[PDB]
Amino acid sequence: QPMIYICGECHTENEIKSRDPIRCRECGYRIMYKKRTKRLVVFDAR
Amino acid sequence: EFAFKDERISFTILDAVISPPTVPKGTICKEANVYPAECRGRRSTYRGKLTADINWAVNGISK
Ligand SMILES: [Zn+2]
Repeated sequence: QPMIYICGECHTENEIKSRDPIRCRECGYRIMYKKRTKRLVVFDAR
Repeated sequence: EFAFKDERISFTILDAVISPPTVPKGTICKEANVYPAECRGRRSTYRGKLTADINWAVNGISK
């Protein structure tokens, strides 16, 4: 899949490919966070 | 009031207002206002448009 990004105010999973204007494709708010996926990070309990 | 070639151009600002911060015109957006939490996270300025009514007049007649 492409990398999911999340808008700050309306929360739509927008898939920003590397060649477009960055904006949310529902409301148009410009700050867009990045979605956390499954990968293994090992933390010690100390 | 300053001097052109033997006329006399006169300006005055009648009124000046500051608009609350919106997006620039032409922006395809749903909520046109700009809030401070956008301007902190994007590192821009929270700024409002200043505009005024200048009154140009040559040789004393308000034109
Ligand atoms: Zn959005």
